Amino acid sequence: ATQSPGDSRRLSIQRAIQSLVHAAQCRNANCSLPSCQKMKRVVQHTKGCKRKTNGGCPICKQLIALAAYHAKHCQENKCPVPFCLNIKQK
Amino acid sequence: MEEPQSDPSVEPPLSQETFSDLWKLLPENNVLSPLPSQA
Repeated sequence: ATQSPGDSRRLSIQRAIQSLVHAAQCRNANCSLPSCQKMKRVVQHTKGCKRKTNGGCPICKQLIALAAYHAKHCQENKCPVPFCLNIKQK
Repeated sequence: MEEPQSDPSVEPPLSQETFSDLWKLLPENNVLSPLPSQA
């Protein structure tokens, strides 16, 4: 009964995570999940820009934070995830 | 406070809450510039 926007927000990132984590782990390139290709487009673009990788873009700013929550819960340095390496490896 | 009540925390989920920003806030036609075997 707790379900609420707060849960919708958690579900919002879960779906983004499902693609971010998957798209950032499944570097197939031909991924059959439109969400992945579009996320790669986002990740592939995220790095393409150095200013953006610094949080310049709301996409990076928000993604870095989203990454912060995931990279935190994940006590293991996944490896393919750029940010995790930047936070956990550094 | 105007009447709707706190909006910063009460954001009507459209299903693309995050997605929205992901591909629509792209600084410019995404860059695929591949990086040399870095990993």
